[PDB]
Amino acid sequence: MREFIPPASRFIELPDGFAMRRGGALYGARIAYETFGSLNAARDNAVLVLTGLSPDAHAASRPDDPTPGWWEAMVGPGKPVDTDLWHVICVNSLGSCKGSTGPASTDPRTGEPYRLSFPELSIEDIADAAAHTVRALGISRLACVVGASMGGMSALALLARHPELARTHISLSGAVHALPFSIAVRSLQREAIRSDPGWLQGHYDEGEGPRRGMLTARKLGMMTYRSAQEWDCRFGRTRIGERGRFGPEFEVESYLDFHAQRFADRFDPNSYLYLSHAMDQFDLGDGGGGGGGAPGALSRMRVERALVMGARTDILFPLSQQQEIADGLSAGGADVSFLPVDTPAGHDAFLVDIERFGPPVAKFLAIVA
Amino acid sequence: MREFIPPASRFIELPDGFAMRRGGALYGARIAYETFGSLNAARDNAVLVLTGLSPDAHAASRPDDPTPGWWEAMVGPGKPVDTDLWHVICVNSLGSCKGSTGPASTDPRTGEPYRLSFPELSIEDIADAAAHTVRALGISRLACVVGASMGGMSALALLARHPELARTHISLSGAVHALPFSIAVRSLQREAIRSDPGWLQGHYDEGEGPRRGMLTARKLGMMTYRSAQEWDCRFGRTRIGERRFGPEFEVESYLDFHAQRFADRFDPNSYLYLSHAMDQFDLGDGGGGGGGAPGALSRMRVERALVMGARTDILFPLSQQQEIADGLSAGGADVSFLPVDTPAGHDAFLVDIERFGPPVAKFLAIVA
Repeated sequence: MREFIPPASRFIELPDGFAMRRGGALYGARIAYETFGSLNAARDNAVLVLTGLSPDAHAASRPDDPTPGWWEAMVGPGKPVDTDLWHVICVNSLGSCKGSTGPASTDPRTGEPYRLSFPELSIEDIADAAAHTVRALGISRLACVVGASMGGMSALALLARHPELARTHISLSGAVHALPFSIAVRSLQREAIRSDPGWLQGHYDEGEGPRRGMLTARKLGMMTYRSAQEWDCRFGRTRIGERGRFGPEFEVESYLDFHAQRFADRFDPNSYLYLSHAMDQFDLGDGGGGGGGAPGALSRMRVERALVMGARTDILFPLSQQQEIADGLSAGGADVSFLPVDTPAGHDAFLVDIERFGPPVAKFLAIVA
Repeated sequence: MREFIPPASRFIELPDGFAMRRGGALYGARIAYETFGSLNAARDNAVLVLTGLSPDAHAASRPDDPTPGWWEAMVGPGKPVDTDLWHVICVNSLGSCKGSTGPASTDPRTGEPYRLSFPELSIEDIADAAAHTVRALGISRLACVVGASMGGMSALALLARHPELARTHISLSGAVHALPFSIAVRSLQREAIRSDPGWLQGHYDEGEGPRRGMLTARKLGMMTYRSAQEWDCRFGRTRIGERRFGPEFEVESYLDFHAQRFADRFDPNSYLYLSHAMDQFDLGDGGGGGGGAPGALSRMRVERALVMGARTDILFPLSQQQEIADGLSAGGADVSFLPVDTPAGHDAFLVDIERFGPPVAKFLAIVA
């Protein structure tokens, strides 16, 4: 397939040519999205959610697609992001493979998948495509734009490029740009894929493809998404309970391989490369003629209030990067609540430790309501 | 070349039939070693150094091989491990590829490299081979046994299986067994090598072989040998200075540069064996297994010990060095535990001598 689209996906066509930041334009492209909760009469309770690199737009379950969403505990009736109050809109990032146009999508000019002919992807493109989607839904101003991980970058790009589109912002484990360690990690992940003979320079198509490289990319990711101490605490030196040369012997290995399979079977290799690359290239304050770098860009944003959170154990987007976002937004007049979370779940905390990330989000939205 | 042997290496032959912990034995095998400083007439100033996974026995430069050693700043005249006071003996771990018998060595039975026919390697084997080496050199009791990283495990195994052989012990960033995170990392490193089409199930020929995989294995290692925060502050987002989806950042060019240097001088199969041994070792299994690891430590007979670790070490976390210190102390050893405030993580004992050197010099000054 190379494209894995949720059954209740809806789409917004990106009209005519959609110009990409680093050159070229997409034609016949679209953004896959899903909504949760009722949009009110004034259309002023819309909340946009920009995702991390790997999820689809199915953030939460719904009667028409009861399968749990990737953020099931965060979004829903009576939950931190209460769908009884908000009209949540989640979009599949442009460049992905869960419905929105990406490398695995068909190029109308050739009738074949774009593969590596897909225009270089930028975080700004993901932001612009999401902005168009929200406007196409008849919403001129979001009550809030939520961004987590890669989505934190996408959200900042949206706030900088479409200042009148969001009243408030919730930034979870985001950054204005990637630091060396995370660049090194993503570099190795992309390497695991490009080093797999099955990649065939991106022309693996219906073939098996670089599946082994994908499993590995996912393993390396998982290992850096949560604190080393937490791993030692969850598995210890326990051997595999399931009971030929140099094969797995520890439960931690079994665990990683297990979840790695789910990713390798549900993600397009080329799409991963493009998204991974976009994350490394993003730099909030590098252009526009405004000055002040990232802090300057944040100060110029027009959000009224913002909630910024990060995990103390996050080694991909360290806490200091979340503090930087909070400081920059506040420097520009926004009423900012910053909250460092004492969790061992690192970068995955906003996904797996909603028991800690959830209450502060609810508290902030209660004020926005 | 299959093996990368320092020019002034010396060798001690292991007895034919040398038993390996997990089965099998070695015939015509040997341990490569080097010495620094003179042994006194009484033969009571010998210091054994068991290394981490990657180095050879050339810990310091010498007249017959002036090339700088892997521990140049730590071993030498007037240095932390003063060669003016000690006869330092550094051995290449069994299973390695720097002189001591390992996967890259010639199997006398076939006249060809062992490759994956080499018996599965255990940390205890490395300790036993080292013990034989010291005794073969006419030394009945070491003034001290120094173990760093993987060598920390080797040293503990030696202290447990040959208690009459060492008076004191310096343990640097070691552990009684590997924790989940380190196991996962090494598992990925071994995977990068085995996933490389040039591996050929260990039957790669001279020239390159699974070079790309070895590069990746080393890069992942470097990334975890030092603080993530230290990485961020060291390179920033600087692009590569020299003019699809290839490298673009300096941190990447840095990693590749040093990764290749490693790949050029290490045998893939040897790497697999040593890496696997690190995951399999558990000090608690020895000595009847009474009291697990803590019990084994208390049963050791060392009189004094210095145990150091880096606060930022994510492979062998500080808590593991604390465990070693407590176990030895509970057994009656006069222990000095020193957590080092350094960002260099696991590589600290190698690159932050300013913080690791003084303590070692002080401890040995007392042992003298």
